[PDB]
Amino acid sequence: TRELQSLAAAVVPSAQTLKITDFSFSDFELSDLETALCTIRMFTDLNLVQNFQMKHEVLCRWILSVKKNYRKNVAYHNWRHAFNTAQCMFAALKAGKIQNKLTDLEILALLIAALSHDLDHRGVNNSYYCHSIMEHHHFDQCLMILNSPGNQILSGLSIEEYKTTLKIIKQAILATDLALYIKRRGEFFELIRKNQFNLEDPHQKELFLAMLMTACDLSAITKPWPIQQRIAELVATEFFDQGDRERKELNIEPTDLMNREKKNKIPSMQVGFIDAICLQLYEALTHVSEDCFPLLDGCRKNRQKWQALAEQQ
Ligand SMILES: CCCc1nn(C)c2c(=O)[nH]c(-c3cc(S(=O)(=O)N4CCN(C)CC4)ccc3OCC)nc12
Ligand SMILES: [Mg+2]
Ligand SMILES: [Zn+2]
Repeated sequence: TRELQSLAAAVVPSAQTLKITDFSFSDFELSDLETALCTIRMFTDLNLVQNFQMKHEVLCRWILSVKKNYRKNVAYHNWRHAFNTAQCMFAALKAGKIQNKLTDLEILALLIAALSHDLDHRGVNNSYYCHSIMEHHHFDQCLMILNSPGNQILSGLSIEEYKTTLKIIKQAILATDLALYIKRRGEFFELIRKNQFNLEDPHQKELFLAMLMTACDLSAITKPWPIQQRIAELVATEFFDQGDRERKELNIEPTDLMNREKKNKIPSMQVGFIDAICLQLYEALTHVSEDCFPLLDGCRKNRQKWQALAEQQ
């Protein structure tokens, strides 16, 4: 296609130029093309392109097939969110110094997962066990693209590597199910507290990758105020949209979280979301690597902003 040709023939700026190394990065002013290029730089600077012999044109096609499988009519869960999640993973890996703590395969799997964790999301969200029905679909969507002719970016891996990578990609994507996050963080938080976290432990490694995925998945809550407020409104829109739709089809009354009115409650709930789900996670991550402080730091500053709004409301 023409789009593919443009992407595969364009020059890929340096990560520095793209500014994708900093946690404060923002996509809002970038074109789709620019996000695809950033994505290429991501796979490139993580040495995934050469270490795994990815064919440029195939990588390009795969990036487009993934972007393509996201629905733009969905307010928040679209390509951009997937892209920002991967941008954060890249940032955390580089600026957060998390890269030296993982293997190339773990890294390859995480990048792919971040980009694919919400594939074909329809805008139907949950609340807080649902058995990760949605994430299973996202994975199925990810595998499908990874196997489609011309998009096989994983060809080049041995059979054992492919098997390993696939297993990790699946756990990564399923880990983006908040219910599983809540189900597992307790143990993760205990270790960090008792000061006995050990990445050398296979189980503790998996646990970490899961916490990492959810951390990147929620990265918006850590971005600078202007960006956070903007994305927050996208989240709200999708929820309200779901509340209205859910009431249209089924005669169901939306919980305040999904009801369009009571929108003056977002500051209050954003503070609640941050307290109950984000802060502990980003703080704990800082104990793994102090270079991830910006994430924690950005989360706190947002809680102050939302708190001001709630009182002032
Ligand atoms: C599926 C989306 C998960 C998510 N990602 N991000 C970045 C956010 C976010 O910023 N806010 C919320 C969010 C969460 C709750 S909540 O369910 O968690 N809420 C707070 C805590 N408890 C006490 C109940 C209500 C209420 C409102 C929200 O956003 C309005 C824009 N979810 C996500
Ligand atoms: Mg999801
Ligand atoms: Zn997500």
